[PDB]
Amino acid sequence: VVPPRSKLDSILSSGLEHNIDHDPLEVWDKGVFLNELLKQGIALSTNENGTLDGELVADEGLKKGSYKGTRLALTEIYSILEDAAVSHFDKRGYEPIFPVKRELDLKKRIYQWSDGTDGYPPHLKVDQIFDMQSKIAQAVSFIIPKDIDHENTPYKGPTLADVEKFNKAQFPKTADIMKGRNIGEYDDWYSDARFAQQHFSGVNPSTIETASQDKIKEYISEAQKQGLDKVKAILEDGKDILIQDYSYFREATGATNEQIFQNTVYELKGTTPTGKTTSRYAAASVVIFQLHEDGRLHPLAITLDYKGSLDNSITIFNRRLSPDDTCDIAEKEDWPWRYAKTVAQTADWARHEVATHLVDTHMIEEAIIVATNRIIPEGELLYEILSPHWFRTLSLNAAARKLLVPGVIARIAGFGPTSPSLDFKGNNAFKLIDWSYKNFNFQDKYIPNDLKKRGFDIKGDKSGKYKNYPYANDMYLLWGIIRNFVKTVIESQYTSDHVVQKDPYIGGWCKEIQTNGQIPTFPTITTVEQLIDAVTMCIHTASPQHTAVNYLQDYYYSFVPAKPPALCTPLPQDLSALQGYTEKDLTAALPIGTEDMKWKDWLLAAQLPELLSYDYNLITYAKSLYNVNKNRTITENTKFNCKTIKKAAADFYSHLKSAGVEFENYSKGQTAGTVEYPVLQPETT
Amino acid sequence: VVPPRSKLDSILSSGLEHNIDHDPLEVWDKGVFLNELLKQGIALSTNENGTLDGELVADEGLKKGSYKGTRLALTEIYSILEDAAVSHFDKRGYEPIFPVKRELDLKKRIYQWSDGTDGYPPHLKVDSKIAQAVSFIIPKDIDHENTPYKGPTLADVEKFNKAQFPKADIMKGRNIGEYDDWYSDARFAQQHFSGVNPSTIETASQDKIKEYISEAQKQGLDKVKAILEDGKDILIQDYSYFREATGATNEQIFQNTVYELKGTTPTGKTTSRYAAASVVIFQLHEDGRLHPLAITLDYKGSLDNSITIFNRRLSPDDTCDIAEKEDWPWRYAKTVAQTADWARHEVATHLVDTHMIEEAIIVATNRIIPEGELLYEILSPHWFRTLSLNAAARKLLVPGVIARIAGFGPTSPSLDFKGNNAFKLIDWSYKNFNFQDKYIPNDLKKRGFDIKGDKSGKYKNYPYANDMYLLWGIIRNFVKTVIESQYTSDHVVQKDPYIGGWCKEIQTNGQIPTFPTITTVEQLIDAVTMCIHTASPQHTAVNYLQDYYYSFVPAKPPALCTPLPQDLSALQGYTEKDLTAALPIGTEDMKWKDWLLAAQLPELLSYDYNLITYAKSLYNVNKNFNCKTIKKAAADFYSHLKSAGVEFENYSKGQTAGTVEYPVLQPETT
Ligand SMILES: [Fe+2]
Ligand SMILES: [Fe+2]
Repeated sequence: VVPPRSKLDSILSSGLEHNIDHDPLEVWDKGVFLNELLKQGIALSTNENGTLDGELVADEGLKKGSYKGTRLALTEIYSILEDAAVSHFDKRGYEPIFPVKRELDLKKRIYQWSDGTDGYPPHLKVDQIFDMQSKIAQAVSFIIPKDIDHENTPYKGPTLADVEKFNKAQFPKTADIMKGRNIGEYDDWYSDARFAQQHFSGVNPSTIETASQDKIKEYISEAQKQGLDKVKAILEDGKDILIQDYSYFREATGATNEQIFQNTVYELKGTTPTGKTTSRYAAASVVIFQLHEDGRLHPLAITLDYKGSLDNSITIFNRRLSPDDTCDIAEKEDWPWRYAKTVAQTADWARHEVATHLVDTHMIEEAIIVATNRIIPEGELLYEILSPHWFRTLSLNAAARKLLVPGVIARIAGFGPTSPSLDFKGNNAFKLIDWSYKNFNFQDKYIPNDLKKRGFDIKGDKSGKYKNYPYANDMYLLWGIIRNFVKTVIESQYTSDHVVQKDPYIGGWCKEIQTNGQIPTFPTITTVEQLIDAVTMCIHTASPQHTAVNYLQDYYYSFVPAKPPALCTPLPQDLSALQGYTEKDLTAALPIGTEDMKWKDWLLAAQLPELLSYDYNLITYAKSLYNVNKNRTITENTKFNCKTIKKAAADFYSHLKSAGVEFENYSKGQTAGTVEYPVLQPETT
Repeated sequence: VVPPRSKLDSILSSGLEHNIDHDPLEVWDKGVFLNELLKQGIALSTNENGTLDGELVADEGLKKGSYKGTRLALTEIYSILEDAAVSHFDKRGYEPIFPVKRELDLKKRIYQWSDGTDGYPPHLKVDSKIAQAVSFIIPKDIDHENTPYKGPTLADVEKFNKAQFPKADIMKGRNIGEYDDWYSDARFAQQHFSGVNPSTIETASQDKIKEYISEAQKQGLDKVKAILEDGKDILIQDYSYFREATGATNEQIFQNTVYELKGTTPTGKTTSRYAAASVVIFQLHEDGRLHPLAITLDYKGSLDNSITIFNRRLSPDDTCDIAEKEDWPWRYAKTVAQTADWARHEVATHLVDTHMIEEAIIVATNRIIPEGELLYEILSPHWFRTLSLNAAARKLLVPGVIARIAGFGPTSPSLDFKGNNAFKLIDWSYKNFNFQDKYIPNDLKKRGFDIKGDKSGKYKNYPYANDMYLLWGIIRNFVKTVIESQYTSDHVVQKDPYIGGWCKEIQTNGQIPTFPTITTVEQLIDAVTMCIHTASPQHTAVNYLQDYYYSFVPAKPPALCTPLPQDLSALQGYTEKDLTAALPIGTEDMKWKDWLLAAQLPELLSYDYNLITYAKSLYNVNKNFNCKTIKKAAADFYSHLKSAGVEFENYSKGQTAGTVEYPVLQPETT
């Protein structure tokens, strides 16, 4: 044997065999991170008596850092803030960690309504770090250095081919797989096909709708003005013309048809503006599509920024009038049209992250959670069936309110008017949240109601023209299966409309949600059918809908050029300027290169999806419900038969597994080359 | 095309395609679990004020359940308790979640010393019924069908054990029962070198060898007497100290009388478990194979007053017309020795030597060294959320699990924690820990192992020792580079405002007088190396394969379910049925509970925590004392760790063929 002392001497005395620079950081050692935040004064300061003095120790943020180090630092500080929220929510009795018996009367005192003066729709009143009265956003701004190393970054470029090459080289390996890649895996990520497909199977699949006759007539007139006879004939024919309408952004912000969307970002030295500014731009875009009989959604027209009418706007029409159409200009080299698609993507980033995700799943659900906790006692069937879908939701939403919206979304959006905003009330991101919350319709977003209102005959169509809409096909199935389970459970106790109407809690529950919760579209439940649909909607909102709009966040956003949050240059002044656009015009509009603080925009655009990500599923739920109701004797509860709950859970489990097979078929049944849709695989939701 | 409405109608209207009973529960939906605990009154009760009234809602625990459902419920409630501890430790400022600047004077007020009236060595003063909550999750009775303890034979539990295996990564989800010859002399002895307690075996003193020479003379075993007289590499695992540790006389037996409770009230029904202050004598052969020669079941002052059995097999290669499998007296002896190692491992090697020793140093560090200091910055990352987990362990693991399945008693539950022999064993182990003697180089030398310089290959089956010599040397090198960046001479140490008080705080309030009076750079480096060793690789070494070595209970049970044999004569008559009665096998004598808790303990002690992640993190912050030196130290440490990782593999593969793997220190394991 060569003895241990010789193996030790040989390792210490020889040159290094392993170069640490060739081994990128994947995880922060949590203890080293906490020490470094403290060393850099990115920490709460205290008086001698051990209380917080409301300040941070540091006057200014980090001088210097790396892309990878900052990205990981942002995830780490967010996950720390989420841990702090859980701890505070435990301390305050909002979400106890160890189970505690609380009479309803105690819960009415614990769970209060916020008053709206924080700029948010009504949520849990939050009264350690959560003990003060928006400085937590200053701590995050300090983690983003003044400047970073631009070498071997995803934004460096300086060309699109350069960022594409870098993007591909970062993929691991040789549903699980899809998560750790992005749409840039496709060389034709920019294509009409993959652009339009996102409106059916991307992170925002539930807002595309049938174009009204009024809208089609606007686009008929605009095509007449541009002398485009072919596209005018397609619209006049009017065969399955669809719209993604983002024109409401102006109504939502109180912006006039003369005002442009601009975010003027002020560089800060601590709290003090340096005078250096960065401008980002948004657009209330409109996309017109045609759904072909073969199932392929084709984009026909994009209005960059809809300003009251098409007469007062810039509308470009696709050179290609069907999916297979050709012309002497390749899709890759059609820069005016690629610019238009990129603008429409910025619009969908806003609608997705603010409305479809934050409002429609988190803030709507929080009102219902608070209302439920205040009105329905913990012993009740209604509480037992809803509450498991709400585990640690209130604490995560508190973290999101303090950091995500003001610190990230308000920064990379192009609505402004300024970042940081001195007040919430001038800030267009907050107005968009307010408007989206006020204009959410709880019953219209019941899956069967939603699909019909948006003009999709998913129920009965046998043409196969919805084969590229797996969100809709999967959701029709999944809703029906969740409703079946809710039906079996609810009817165990609620044997007639009379039992609903005489219920001590349901009446007050609906009123609490409608008034204090400010969801007047929540039903006044007087029937078993209404009770089933409301409960189905709550479970849908909490689990599969949230999964659908969140699971592939990283896939669709992390390669920023495919779906940027905002434009880095002004819109073209008129249609003439747009038609002259080249590769350089689209590149300048994207956060590519080492100028104009664009590294920060790329970092935060790629980071947001990560912050919203990193057995929380219906199968685990079903097995768990089955298990406790196998263990229950029949005497225990008298309002419902727990053997029926056991039966419902067994049924639900099997129905979910069966549906999982169909979700696969609907994904594989898409037209050749279409991106996979594995987001609802039952042990995913 | 067949539309969605038809696929929905077809799934709802058809018989179920999937039977949920054929899909075992692996994860609790956390919300359903919390609701069910609340429904069963397994929850804290409150006054109108919203305050805790100190009681649980439920007066009695669950009536009925399954082995698998209870096991999963125990892990789930423990992980909840750990979350609650983190939340409390955040609330009280003990371990803030969000970073906060605290002046030293504030920290002296936050971090106080416990006074020992809780029965524990000195620890953090925190500011019970939480133990009653866990006892309620264990039902009064369970379903015995398709359980690992049912048996009723050893072959039956062996068959069940093997069938439950799934599919370093692999080793985790299996156990020593994967080997048909788990009971063998080879795999028994090997655990003293590469099991969960590899750091207590030692060179046998001349006095001890002379006792065993005399006992072999009494039994007329000429061959074994000649081997001992020759005295070539005779090693000892000595557990005789259990009597000194508990104040037990040589006339008293170790017994745990377990009282059946209806809520809190004894029914009068009891179950007995038995422990033994065993001694194992081994010979290390030149080829590296550790061979067990003799086991004293329970050492009671002398061998004259004890029961000592000597192996029929005098070398590893020996064959007797009685196969190892059918040598029930010897298999019984090995099983008794295993109970002794369970206690020494879980109490001393794990709980005291890594957690409680470390906690004193953490408290002392927080009270004396300000957060700005290099000493605080180098130590504190290795202590992330340790204080909260230790509090959970003090409230639940020791009184509720370890004191229940151990055979020391005198009774479970104990009204008086100071009168409980498990707590006396903790106290004794803490008082007799030698901080400087457990420096790896000091430890190997004191226990009589020439790991440093040996070229015979006789330590090829001691990968813990070989790996640790390397790893200690590498950690020390990193600590050296970092410490010397500020501590440029002994003078800078001696003039340090904090180090003097730090040492005194640990020695007095911390009750670790073996902690050095640090007046030199070399002493400072070794102390800091020891803290990092204790926090990371030593802890990993004694904890990582806990499940592998304990979860198949017959291979290493926590206690005996029957009394020891009366005398050597009785022991030599033992059969398969005698060993089986001693193990928690079958549906009688509450043995299902012992198996459940024995297999559960390792799991509860398991719920990128490594030196590679640490090194890369330190390197990265020091890309932006001379902090370029810290960057250099971290780069060096990273590379040295990777290089060592290759050697750890070689030392594992270099073991005599068929020896169990040792992947416990693979640098992204630590
Ligand atoms: Fe979310
Ligand atoms: Fe441990």
